[PDB]
Amino acid sequence: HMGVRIENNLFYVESKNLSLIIENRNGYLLLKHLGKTIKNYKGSNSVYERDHAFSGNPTATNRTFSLDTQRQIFGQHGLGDFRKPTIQVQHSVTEVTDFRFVEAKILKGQNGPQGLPSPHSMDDTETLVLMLEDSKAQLSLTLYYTTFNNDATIASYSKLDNNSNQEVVIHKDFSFMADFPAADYEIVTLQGAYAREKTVRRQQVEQGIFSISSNRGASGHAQTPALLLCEQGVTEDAGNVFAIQLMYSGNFEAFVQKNQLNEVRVAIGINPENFSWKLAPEEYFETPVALVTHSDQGLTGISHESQNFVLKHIMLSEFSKKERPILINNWEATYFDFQREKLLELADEAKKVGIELFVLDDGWFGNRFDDNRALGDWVVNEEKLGGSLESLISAIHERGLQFGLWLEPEMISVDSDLYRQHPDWAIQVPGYEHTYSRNQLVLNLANPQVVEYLKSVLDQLLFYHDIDYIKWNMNRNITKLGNGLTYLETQMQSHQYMLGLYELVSYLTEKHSHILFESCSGGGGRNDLGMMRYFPQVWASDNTDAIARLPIQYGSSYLYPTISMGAHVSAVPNHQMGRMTPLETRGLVAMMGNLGYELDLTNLSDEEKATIANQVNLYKELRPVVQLGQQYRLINPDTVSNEAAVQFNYGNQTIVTYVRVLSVVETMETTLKLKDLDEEGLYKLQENGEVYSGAELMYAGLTVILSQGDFLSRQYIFRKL
Amino acid sequence: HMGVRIENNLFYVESKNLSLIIENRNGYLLLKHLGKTIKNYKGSNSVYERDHAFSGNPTATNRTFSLDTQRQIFGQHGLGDFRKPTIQVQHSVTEVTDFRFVEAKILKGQNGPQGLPSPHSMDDTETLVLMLEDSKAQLSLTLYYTTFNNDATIASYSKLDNNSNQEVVIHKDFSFMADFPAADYEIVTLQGAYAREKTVRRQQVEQGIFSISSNRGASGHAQTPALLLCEQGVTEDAGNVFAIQLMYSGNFEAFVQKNQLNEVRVAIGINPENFSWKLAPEEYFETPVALVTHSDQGLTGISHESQNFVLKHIMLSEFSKKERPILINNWEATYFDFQREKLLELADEAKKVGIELFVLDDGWFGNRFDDNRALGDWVVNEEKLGGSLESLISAIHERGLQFGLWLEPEMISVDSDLYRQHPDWAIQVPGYEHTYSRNQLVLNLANPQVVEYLKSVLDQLLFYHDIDYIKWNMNRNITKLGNGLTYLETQMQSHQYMLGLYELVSYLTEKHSHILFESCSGGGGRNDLGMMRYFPQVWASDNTDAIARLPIQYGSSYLYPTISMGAHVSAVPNHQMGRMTPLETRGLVAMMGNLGYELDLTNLSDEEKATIANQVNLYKELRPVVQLGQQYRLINPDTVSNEAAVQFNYGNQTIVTYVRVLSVVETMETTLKLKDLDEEGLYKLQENGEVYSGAELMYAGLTVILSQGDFLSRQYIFRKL
Amino acid sequence: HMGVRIENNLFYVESKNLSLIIENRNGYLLLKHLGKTIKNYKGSNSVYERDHAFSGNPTATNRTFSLDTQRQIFGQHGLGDFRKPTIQVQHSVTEVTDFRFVEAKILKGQNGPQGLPSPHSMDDTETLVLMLEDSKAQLSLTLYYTTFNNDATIASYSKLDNNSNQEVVIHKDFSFMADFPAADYEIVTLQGAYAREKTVRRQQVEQGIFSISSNRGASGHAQTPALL
Amino acid sequence: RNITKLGNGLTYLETQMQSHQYMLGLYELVSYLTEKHSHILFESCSGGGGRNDLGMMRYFPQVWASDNTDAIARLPIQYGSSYLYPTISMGAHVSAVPNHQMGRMTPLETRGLVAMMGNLGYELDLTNLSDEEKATIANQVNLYKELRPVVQLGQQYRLINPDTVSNEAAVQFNYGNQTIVTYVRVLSVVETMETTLKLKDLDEEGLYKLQENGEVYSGAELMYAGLTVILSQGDFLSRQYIFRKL
Ligand SMILES: OC[C@H]1O[C@H](OC[C@H]2O[C@H](O[C@]3(CO)O[C@H](CO)[C@@H](O)[C@@H]3O)[C@H](O)[C@@H](O)[C@@H]2O)[C@H](O)[C@@H](O)[C@H]1O
Ligand SMILES: OC[C@H]1O[C@H](OC[C@H]2O[C@H](O[C@]3(CO)O[C@H](CO)[C@@H](O)[C@@H]3O)[C@H](O)[C@@H](O)[C@@H]2O)[C@H](O)[C@@H](O)[C@H]1O
Ligand SMILES: OC[C@H]1O[C@H](OC[C@H]2O[C@H](O[C@]3(CO)O[C@H](CO)[C@@H](O)[C@@H]3O)[C@H](O)[C@@H](O)[C@@H]2O)[C@H](O)[C@@H](O)[C@H]1O
Repeated sequence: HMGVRIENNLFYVESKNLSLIIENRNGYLLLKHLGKTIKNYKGSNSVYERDHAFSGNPTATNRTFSLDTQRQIFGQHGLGDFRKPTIQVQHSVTEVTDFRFVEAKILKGQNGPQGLPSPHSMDDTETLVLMLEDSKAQLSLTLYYTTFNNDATIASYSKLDNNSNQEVVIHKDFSFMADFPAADYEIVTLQGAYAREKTVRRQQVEQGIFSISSNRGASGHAQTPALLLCEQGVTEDAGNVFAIQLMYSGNFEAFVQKNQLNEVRVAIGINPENFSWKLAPEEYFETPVALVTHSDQGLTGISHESQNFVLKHIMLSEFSKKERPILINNWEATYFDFQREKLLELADEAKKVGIELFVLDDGWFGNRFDDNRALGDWVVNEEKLGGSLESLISAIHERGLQFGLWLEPEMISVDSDLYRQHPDWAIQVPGYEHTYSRNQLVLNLANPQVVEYLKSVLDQLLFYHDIDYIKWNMNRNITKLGNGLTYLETQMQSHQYMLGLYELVSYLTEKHSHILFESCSGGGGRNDLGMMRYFPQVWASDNTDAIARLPIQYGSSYLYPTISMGAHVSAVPNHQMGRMTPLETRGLVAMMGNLGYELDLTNLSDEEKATIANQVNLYKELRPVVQLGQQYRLINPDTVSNEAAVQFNYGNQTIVTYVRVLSVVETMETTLKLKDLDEEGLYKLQENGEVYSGAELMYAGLTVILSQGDFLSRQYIFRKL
Repeated sequence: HMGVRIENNLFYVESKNLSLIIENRNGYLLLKHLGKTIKNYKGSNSVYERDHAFSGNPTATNRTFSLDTQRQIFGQHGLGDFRKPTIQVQHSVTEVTDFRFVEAKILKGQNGPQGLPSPHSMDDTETLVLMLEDSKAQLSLTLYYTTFNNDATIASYSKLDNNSNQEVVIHKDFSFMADFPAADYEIVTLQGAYAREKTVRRQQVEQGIFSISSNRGASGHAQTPALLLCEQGVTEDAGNVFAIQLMYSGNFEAFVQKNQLNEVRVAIGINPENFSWKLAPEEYFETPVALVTHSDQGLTGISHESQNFVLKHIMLSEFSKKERPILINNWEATYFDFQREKLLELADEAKKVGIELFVLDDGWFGNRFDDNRALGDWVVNEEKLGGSLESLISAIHERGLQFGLWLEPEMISVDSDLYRQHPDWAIQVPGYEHTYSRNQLVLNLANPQVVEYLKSVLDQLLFYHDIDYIKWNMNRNITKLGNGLTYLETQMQSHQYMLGLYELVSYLTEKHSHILFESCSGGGGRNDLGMMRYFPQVWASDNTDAIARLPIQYGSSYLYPTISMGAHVSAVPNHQMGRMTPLETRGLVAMMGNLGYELDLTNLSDEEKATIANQVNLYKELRPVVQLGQQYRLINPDTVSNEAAVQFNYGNQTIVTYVRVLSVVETMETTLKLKDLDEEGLYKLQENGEVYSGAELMYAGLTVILSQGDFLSRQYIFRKL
Repeated sequence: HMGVRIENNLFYVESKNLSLIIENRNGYLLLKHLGKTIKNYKGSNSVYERDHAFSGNPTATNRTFSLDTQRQIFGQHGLGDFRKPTIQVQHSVTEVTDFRFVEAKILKGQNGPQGLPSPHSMDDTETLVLMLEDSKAQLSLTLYYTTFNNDATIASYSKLDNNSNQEVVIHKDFSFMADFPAADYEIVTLQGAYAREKTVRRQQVEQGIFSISSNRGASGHAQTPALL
Repeated sequence: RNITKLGNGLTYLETQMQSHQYMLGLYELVSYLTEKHSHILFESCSGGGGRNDLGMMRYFPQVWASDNTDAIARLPIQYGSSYLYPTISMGAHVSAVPNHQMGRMTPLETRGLVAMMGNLGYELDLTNLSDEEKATIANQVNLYKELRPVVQLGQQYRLINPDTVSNEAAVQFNYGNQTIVTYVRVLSVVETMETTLKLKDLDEEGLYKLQENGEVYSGAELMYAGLTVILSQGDFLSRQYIFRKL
């Protein structure tokens, strides 16, 4: 039985196979258990209350009760707990608060912070509402924990109300925190860099503080809003994992602190850096939604739990189970140098190879002949497109292709009519020169006039044109914060920017819900669950190299479903890596993602065209298995591995893709075992027609054979009889 | 379905959840699969046949078939395979053989090598019989693989027949071998030293050869006949483990070889060192029984599989499920300095504290007043015992105690009547001085007159005395091999010694099957599955320190059931470690084994006597849980751990023992989670009366509380309601 | 030879067997070398200036110069460097500063911050004085680096002057910072607890941020002000 | 204790300044008193080592390294406390048994040798000791009066580090013609070969006379062959080697 229960001084938040059990101890909230379901909890793992030196107390005479030593669900500074705090509010002459539990209620169904991306499909949910007050400061803090009946995830956020008659300032306000008992732990995060997105990192939890954070105003290429606290020795197949993640796309922090007693705190939320929030009397602030997800089935267990929750409760219902079109994108194909003739020729060739959607990338607007001007000027360049966009779209439609279009709405070039008309719309500091990045500036989406302008321009574009797909790029990070009328308003503008972005994209995606929107940020610069609430796919990386894509895809699909993960077959030598790879390998690697194409089809040989047509035919078959099926990592492409292998199961279909990076010699063949088959099931391998029992494939495995050479790949295709 | 199947050129050896599948390829036997059950095996994991440089071939024209690269079940040298061989026979001018498969048959039921310890309770077994011949050398080699219907174990041994009319000499003859596919592996072994027996060692498999071996003529304190080849990253709870073990108590070797292709060979058997075996025409040689055991449930999985197989098919049925008596042994209590008065006083005190069995240790025979004489002279010292042994036994019986007695039959002192009468009965080399060890010599049990003498003397002792228990010690290793009439006979004497030992102990244990025989060798110097066939318990270590016993018990029960594992509460400061430990801890540590007592009860305070009486009462309750229940390691006492914890489940009873070695300060309490309970089960903790669900105990766990101090312990006792 | 030297656009801070060599590049201060003595430094280990994606620039047309990628001796936020900053001052509506090197001087002998514990026996020392200004905010930041003739140690601190006619607020102001070239590193710290003081901890440097800190108003039992 | 409840400012900003201003106040106070009374030896303390840093060591030339006075628990504490700070700073006291923090019996000899790797004092009720324990202490004091310059003024060399896995600690001090080495074993071991302990930073050709046996060893022998370290059976045993360079 799942949902929320209040039983004496215990609160039980009960999702599928995951419980959070909280005790009200005289107004203090104690984390008793987070993990697998326990009913009738007695307290076997209660903290032993001891006099711990230099750990102080709320009363004079009791040295054994200390907030420095109790396991909690939110952290304050100044009351004796010296671990990193997750709520800190300035009021009058202090930033000490003492929030005490006052009242609990339970909600059913849809529930979340206003103006921030939050779970959908919430009919079968309950939400625990923990109302806390600081009587002296006349502030309220309300904690929300929501259950899910179909996933081992709990969602959380808080609301802070100013009930005083002075201005108060929020300095810290995270979305989730948990104190875990002293034990050995490891952590997994996804970091990396541009063209190396979502690099999977694993390390031992050590005394002190480890953190990942973005202060770039976007979540960023080099860190994802996720932190996995793992049982020592976790594998792909076994051990406990708790994943904490944030549905937010701006500045964030995730941290793990191991204190002086070996206790462990984890939290995620809005980054304290670049953040303060003024609340006038009666005003309130709600945090973005955090998620805590659990598996006892190792890292593959947590992947599945996280992917399922995303598919069911984050990604738009309209698209979460809808096969995505195989596209052609002209970007690497032509860059800025194109016109109508070239576009339709490319469309002609895309149609012949069975591609479904044609995306017109950067360069169609203003005087955008390079990347040094025109952002902000969303006016069709009818000269370059050889007539109206409407006439181009009709042409593409008449050739049997859906039509897609690139935008970068959050940006403005100095050399643009927009900047000439409104220079104050850029993020900037009075009396400081701009900082430039790809020779462009960022629009101040904390300015409601900016948001209004973009809603108008884009609504016009989408209503007057028959566009099937949008690619929403964002190609620099935020510098020179100084647009506020006060310092405090500047401190608010980075979060207000996000609120502005979310108002904009929720509006357009809702008002044009037939359109498939793909998010982008020089690839995976903002590939997080805030964006995935509105954009059901994402351009995973500007790196389109088949081999460099291996670790990128590993990380990009670690917590997010494969269906989200844009992957394109591109030209050789590869533009980022300067590398030759087989077209077969480029194909098989992209087919582990959401397949498209990004190269000049008009310049290929007859043979290369035929190969591509075969790849398209193959993927039309594999697409449901890849996009709708269950993913199993078999060999992980890490820093030392020479191999990658990923399996997908979907009903009677099982496929396995294998890639070897460097050629080897006098090295015995790898044995590759499949996972999650029926032992007694019979599996017919397409290439040789041989029928193998599931037990054979899982416990004996495939001897993997390759010729001599770098970057070779193969695929095994099975049908269960 | 289990047993043996022959299907075209495949042989299937099918135990419970474990299969060995062998292919006959033109007379060569190939290991196709060893692991979880596969029916209808097709060969997904077949070796890819390739020209591998410097890997030669049985025919000129086919460079892709090589015994250097095929996975096999026995290894020869000289035919192109350069991995370590497991059969090597000298005949005429060569030690090249080429055994080729000729015929297979299947046996049902009881089956094993003559004169060597082998599995019992074999009604539900089948044995694959693979008959091989070398036509040129006129030798036969027959391989036996036996299934078990109730355990994931396969047993193996071989028989080598000389069908030629010349003498041949066996140089190498192992009992089991398997070639495993290139992959990452770790190995676990039990090594250590005297007073540090069965130290659990784990390491990475590396290119080259790793081995453990004894050349001491006994398996030895410092290595056990076991090797566990483990999946990379195996835990207590998860991953594949293959344990290979040997039912032999003499010289052995276990090895893992990683060859030039990354392939892995493992084998166990009689050590080539100190071994050669002459076969005259018509003569044959059978190897000791090896076992291969499998679990996919980590190291606890393999512990359970190994323990269960030992309990059901090795340890004597008469004792395998029989609670063992709590004993007093006088050895540490008095050493050699005792007489009748002291013995009966000790018996009186043992009776008052509820002890069940009184063991008279070394010093009762010949003129054994120290350890410098009298071994070999098994004549009762009626002066020291204050009358006949019969009169002592009656006295002990009348006090309500069973009676036990120490022997060391395999040994002879220079200063003895035995040595004065038969100096040639000692193992020795003509013209070399003795090598001494504890100032004694080893009897040559390869001499049938020695075996006859010991059968006679011991049969007399056991038939004319009402003895309930025997402790069979053996206190040195074998030096100065030179008793043969030829070099070859000397090379045979170490194995013949074992054959002599096994003839002796199988005879006496069978003829006096009511007696509980406990094996001993300065503690755990010969604690192997050869001995455990006849001796259902073993003195695990001369080290009786509660704390030093932690790693010893960990290893001693790793593959062997707890019931086998002698453990005694002894005096402080401890005689081996020079350490004070709490009597409570000595008690709780010994109670994780087969409990007895070894200290001078007559010299204890009234309080210490009362404590012991309480310990005895407690263990009378715990005994079935400990001896008959299922063992779960919760915290392992290794080189870095500061803790040990072991759980036992038996029906409605669950107990957990926890020990902390060094006192800690400002360190959060350990959280100890129980295993293998019913989630919905209700578990009443004896000490506080609180009722916890199995889910709570398994997923939240116990906060473990201790006072300040070294070597503290506690026990949790649960009853399932 | 030890002490401080100014040579064209290089500053050399030279203690016994330890040098800090700083380059003034158009007002930006670059850490060229920290480690064993080098005279006549040419720049073998200079940063290669490359267009690094999402690493922005103080001018529109030069994408290869970025404070996100240059090795520095103090860190600001808002000018394109996104690494953790060590100076951050609120003034008017912003906490963006842009301190630019203006002038260097050299002191001899005793020198240190007023009211804070600082080295003694300083007769054989020299101190590099790097005067930085943010003309817009009308703030000065002055960096001090002091040599020792008998020890491989350099001492550092800074002075921040408000030359504006409004109140300003310092939010961050660390005492030393160094950017080290990509390589494998380990760190040693002294942590522990009450009754377990100064426990020696060693670990691998990993992507992300590791920190020890006290917010107890004393340095504390569980962390020492040291990082190796 | 540590600081809680910050709110003494007339404004929020002044509260935000009070923690640093507190330190400025502390330093004004201690610089004043230590300067005005510079003959006095001031030892800093904070429930032991709660504030053992180089700010304090500017004014307080020694520090109470830890409230933990257990000889064995002191091993990792001293390792860290002298890692970057000189031994002379590092207060260490021989205390009573069972130890008040650890609840542990340790030999008085070991308590002595461990404290003598620091700045030695005593912290137990001397009036309640046996005649024998008093005599031992008098011998320890006599010994340290000799060792004090070597320990406090000499060069420290860690030979075996007491970490989480080590069962041993060993620290050497060189001072002119004097070299001492202290060795401690935590848990008793059995059937384990003796440790070989090599000394550091000696003259290869120098001749080193070991006090306990009178044997003369070259520096090369002590550095490259090393001492076989012998102990009886038992926990928390220690010994000291004392050398004079001839
Ligand atoms: O402008 C369209 C483009 O926007 C995003 O990528 C921006 C990316 O462009 C630049 O690099 C090149 C072309 O000069 O583009 C590819 C990467 O796609 C590179 O191999 C090549 O250097 C800039 O140099 C980068 O700073 C910048 O990140 C979007 O992600 C692309 O898909 C495309 O739509
Ligand atoms: O002789 C009876 C004795 O035999 C086995 O142990 C032999 C063991 O005895 C010696 O050591 C002492 C007594 O001198 O006995 C204990 C160990 O039990 C030691 O603490 C003490 O040194 C020899 O020194 C050893 O070489 C020898 O191994 C048997 O295992 C004992 O249970 C006991 O029956
Ligand atoms: O008050 C004098 C004391 O101050 C510092 O230590 C304070 C220490 O005292 C308490 O603990 C006890 C006595 O009750 O003292 C020893 C430690 O010295 C402990 O074994 C025992 O529990 C408090 O319980 C602690 O919170 C507190 O830290 C100073 O460091 C001492 O040298 C001494 O001067």
